[PDB]
Amino acid sequence: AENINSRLSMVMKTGQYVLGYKQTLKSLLNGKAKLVIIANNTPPLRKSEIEYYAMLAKTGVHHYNGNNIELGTACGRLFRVCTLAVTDAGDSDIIL
Amino acid sequence: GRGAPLAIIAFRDPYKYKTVKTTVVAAEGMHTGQFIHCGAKAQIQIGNIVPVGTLPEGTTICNVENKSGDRGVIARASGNYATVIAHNPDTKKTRIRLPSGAKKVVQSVNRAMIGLVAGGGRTDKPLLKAGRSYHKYKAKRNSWPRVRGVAMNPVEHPHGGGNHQHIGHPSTVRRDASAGKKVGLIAARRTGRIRGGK
Amino acid sequence: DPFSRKEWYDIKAPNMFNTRQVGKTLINRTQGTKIASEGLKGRVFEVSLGDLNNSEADFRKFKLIAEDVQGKNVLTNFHAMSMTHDKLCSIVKKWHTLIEANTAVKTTDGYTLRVFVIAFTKKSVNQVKKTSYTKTSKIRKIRSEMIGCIEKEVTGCDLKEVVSKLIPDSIGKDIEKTCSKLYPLQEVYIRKVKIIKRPKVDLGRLHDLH
Amino acid sequence: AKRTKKVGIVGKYGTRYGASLRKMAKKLEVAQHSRYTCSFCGKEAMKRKATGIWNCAKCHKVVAGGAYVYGTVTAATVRSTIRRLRDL
Amino acid sequence: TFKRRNHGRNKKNRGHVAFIRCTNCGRCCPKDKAIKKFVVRNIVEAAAVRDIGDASAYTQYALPKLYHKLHYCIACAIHSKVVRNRSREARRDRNPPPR
Amino acid sequence: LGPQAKEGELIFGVAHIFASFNDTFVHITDISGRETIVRVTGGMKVKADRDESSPYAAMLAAQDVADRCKQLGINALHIKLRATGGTRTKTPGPGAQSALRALARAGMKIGRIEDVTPIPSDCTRRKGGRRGRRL
Amino acid sequence: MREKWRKKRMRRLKRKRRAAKK
RNA sequence: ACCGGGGGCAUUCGUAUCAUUACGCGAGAGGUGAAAUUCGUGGACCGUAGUGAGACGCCCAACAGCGAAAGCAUUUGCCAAGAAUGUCUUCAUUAAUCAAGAACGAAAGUCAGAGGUUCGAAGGCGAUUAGAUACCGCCCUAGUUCUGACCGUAAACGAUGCCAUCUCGCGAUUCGGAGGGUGCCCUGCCGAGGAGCAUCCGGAAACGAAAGUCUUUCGGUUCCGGGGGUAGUAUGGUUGCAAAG
RNA sequence: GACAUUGUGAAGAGUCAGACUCU
RNA sequence: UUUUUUUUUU
Repeated sequence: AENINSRLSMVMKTGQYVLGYKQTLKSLLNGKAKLVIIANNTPPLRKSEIEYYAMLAKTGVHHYNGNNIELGTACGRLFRVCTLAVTDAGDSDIIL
Repeated sequence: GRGAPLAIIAFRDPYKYKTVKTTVVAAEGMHTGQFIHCGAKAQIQIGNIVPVGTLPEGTTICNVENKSGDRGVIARASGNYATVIAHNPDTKKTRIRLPSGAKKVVQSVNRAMIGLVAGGGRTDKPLLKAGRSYHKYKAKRNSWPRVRGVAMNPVEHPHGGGNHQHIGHPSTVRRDASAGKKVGLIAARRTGRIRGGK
Repeated sequence: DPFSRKEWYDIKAPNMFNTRQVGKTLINRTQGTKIASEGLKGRVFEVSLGDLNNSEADFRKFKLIAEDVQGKNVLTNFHAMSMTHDKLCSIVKKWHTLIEANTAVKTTDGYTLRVFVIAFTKKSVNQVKKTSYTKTSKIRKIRSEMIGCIEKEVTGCDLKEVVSKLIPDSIGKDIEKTCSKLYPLQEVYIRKVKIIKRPKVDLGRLHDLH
Repeated sequence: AKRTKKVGIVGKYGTRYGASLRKMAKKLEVAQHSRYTCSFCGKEAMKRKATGIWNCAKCHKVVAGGAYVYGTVTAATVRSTIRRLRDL
Repeated sequence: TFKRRNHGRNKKNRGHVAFIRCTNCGRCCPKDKAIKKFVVRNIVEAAAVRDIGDASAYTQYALPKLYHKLHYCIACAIHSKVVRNRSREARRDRNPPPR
Repeated sequence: LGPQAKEGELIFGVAHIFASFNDTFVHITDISGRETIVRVTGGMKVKADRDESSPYAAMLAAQDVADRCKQLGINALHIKLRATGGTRTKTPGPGAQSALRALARAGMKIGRIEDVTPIPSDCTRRKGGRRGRRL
Repeated sequence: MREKWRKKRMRRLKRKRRAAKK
């Protein structure tokens, strides 16, 4: 729980990522998404869509313990993030 | 004319190809796009309509059915709710506590909605202006403004008349008084400010 | 004489106890719609384990509830258990920590029993320290151990076996021997046992009981 | 500059209706004219439409809430009780 | 003039101590300040133990005991003579008196 | 009138002895406690209210109770001592010992003695003021 | 309960003085 | 396997008090120095078994612990925080005390909404008395309880400001550590607490291991006093709904 | 309150000599 | 259980 915050911070500082539903979908389609993180207030339809995409692409989905406001705060941004895709763990152990 | 919002809910007819719309007073927290489950096997969620027999003691409910099938008659005003006090499986009955503080026994199959009626806290803001009362009652019925009986003449009211504005007789009248006489504190068990709990 | 209307009945305890003779009760004879047997059904009698099993556990008290009447015989069944006030007051001592617990355990025949356990920290043999206190975290651990042990003992049995285990207070001794790993315990007892939920009266089962 | 020292929103009432009544009306007037964080989209876009009806400007969700507050304390406790019973 | 070094209490490392109601007067007194007495007695007075034993329905019965913890305020303790005033030097003695 | 004793059997009743500082009750019941054989109080024996709790009044009440118990065939008594309890005093009044000794002397066999004073885990506020009874 | 009563007396006097000044 | 009644929110349990239901009883019960008011054959009080409400967490419970102080004690879950100890970890003077300024702050009290068991100001009765607007007894209203706001005062006391440093012996106690023996014992063990009795010096004395190391005055710093009253009064200012600060 | 609408069974109590009365 | 007072100076 508290570990994913530190791992996400390390990814934001060193790794590569895309914040947002559209880029997450594109990254899943083109297969450069190592992990997908979803806020807990994500719309149910969007959640099911992203999980279906992740099942197709054989990628892991992590249901963050917080809504998009807190997910954005964890990402270190001043806006809301409801979905994000980590494409390169960088110097973190988020993928595992 | 109603202080509590209404919920328009759409159900599917089980016997023909049609949609049936239901208008019920909304429980607080209900939102558009929500799913309401009504029946004996529905779970304990806000907005579900379930028999009172299935609920645990202390549950708060609204739209309670006084008699099985009357379609919800109790605890319908904004912010109000009844509570499930007890069960008796042998007689298949449930004791509930009404908003007024009374306790009533109902059949365990009487349906109710889980939650309390939305719009609570309405009668906390003063109606600072008389125009607000005017608009409030223009949407309900003709019951305003209210003229005091002592301000009338003795022809139109038991309290009217006199060289001083006074009732002249005790204002507590018996229950079986006639139609034109039954004004004031009807069948009052007591009067005056309530010092203690009642 | 107002006592002329009273008929005397004989109280009979179930077969967990050696002495099945408890004592004699009384009630007005049947008159009109008031039936003596119906009136007797439901009475509660408080007896001592000294008067039931003649064992040294005189301080253990048992409540027996009458569920049936046959002729002039009132068949009773276990209703509640409690320790004696004198025993509890004697047990409570200063400079020691008192550990209390209670748990709701379900038997295999539908009886939910709340069991109240009491224990005290023991002095070591070669102890110079006047007090025998311990850390509150250890108190919590010991309390959890007692609850778990009571659950293990009760769950899986039925009312007859749990009453049989209460009669000698085997459970108390097993606690005093098992939970003492964290801190040696003394004067561990099942202070009380009460019935939260009970099944419907089964006259058939009461007969095997009597 | 701060235009009113203490009356705030109820400055529309001038010197009418009594200080205590205006003070009581102030809390609920502020509450009913405030904007609240929506629990569905997470943006501060919930506004009162009518007494008990709260609409979100962004996700267009309509919620049945309090007369002057988006959510009431009693409703919160009832929700907590239902969730607790569900968990245990 | 300060009469006692402890100011009549047993409060150290503490701000507030809950009170108890005296046994006789019912007055509220802090628990550290109240005179406490643990009394263990026979349930039956000494002069009737033989009578109860000879009337016993059992061959050998152990007569129970009464345990009472009594709390007294200073006034109702001095009046009842549970505690007495002492000389200036004897005031500092803290050992319980012989029983 | 009474039960059928088996040639030396001890017929047991229960004697609830409520010994407050204003009165004393000697109340005989069955083992269940739901039926009362006989009850006598100190006020029934003494005219003056000041002596309702007197040891002599307790003794007289116990003697009458013993006579009635013998008439009805009860010959043994399980004692149940009691004080006011609750928020009030927990010590038995002055009539308890007199009543118990009087029963024993009368001849009723004495079974188990127990104290059943109502004692709280914690209480409602006591009667007196915060300053107590100043008299 | 000798100076506290003087405080009460002066508080009553100050109440009367306030009322008169109004 | 840290320590703790430290804080918050939910939750569990316990007898007791009161009310009430069923059954038995039979005339008193209650209360006092003695009584009376009061309750009671419409069957009280007393027993046994239930039911409901609200309050409160006995015993364990201590010259014990925690917290800035006020204060803090039924079980369990969750939440954030913290002391001491350990440290061959890190930064490198970032510190002490603090006008103005700000948070918290017992009880009573005020406002609003719920609850209203117990106790209970005011009030009303019964006593006592020369009187008794009291002590005693009976019935009680606000209040006492919960939630959200106000007030900012207590013998809020250790009647002793905070930081650093030096000066005595003894054996106990709470927490952590080190070393041994079998949770307990030992180590004239090491720190940190909270104390007690051998106490130099001090003090008008009572007394104080600080209230000592001050005419041999001088480590730093904040607040306060200047014979008793008038008087924490008048007036002005400011805060508060008021009471009042 | 009485009578009629008002029917079909049980248990208790009381009257009678299988009926009646009540609850 | 009840039990209030004792002019001024010396």
